[PDB]
Amino acid sequence: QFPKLREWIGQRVIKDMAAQGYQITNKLFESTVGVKRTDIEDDNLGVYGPL
Amino acid sequence: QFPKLREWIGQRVIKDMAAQGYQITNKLFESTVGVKRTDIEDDNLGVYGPL
Amino acid sequence: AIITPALISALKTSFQKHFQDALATAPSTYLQVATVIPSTTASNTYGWLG
Repeated sequence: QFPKLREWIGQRVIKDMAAQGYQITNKLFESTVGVKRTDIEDDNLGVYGPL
Repeated sequence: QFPKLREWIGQRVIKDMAAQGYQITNKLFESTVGVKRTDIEDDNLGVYGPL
Repeated sequence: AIITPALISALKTSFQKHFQDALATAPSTYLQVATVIPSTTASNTYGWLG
């Protein structure tokens, strides 16, 4: 934040300011499922149709 | 660089490379000289021209 | 008073690639000493008479 406003008495005051910092590292996730071709892909998509 | 080509024996081997880095930070410089306006303007010498 | 991670180190720095592929390798010279012979099978056999 910027310094609070001040009444004038003689001379200005320079004051100071600060800054912050935050760091984050990524992660990798997955999920896999196994299905045999004949089950539905060659016969019919009765299940896993909405896979 | 890469691992040099070697005879393909037994089983293929996966290798890895190397990376390098270098940093250098700039510096700030100054040079000042002071003179009086009256002195330079009251100068019919022709000197102090190529300041 | 910014914290060091966001300083000249990382925040104020520009990446350059002037050093890339600048150190070369010794020039090829095998042609001056050797000749190239093509092949189209497992091996090659050479024969001369005498």
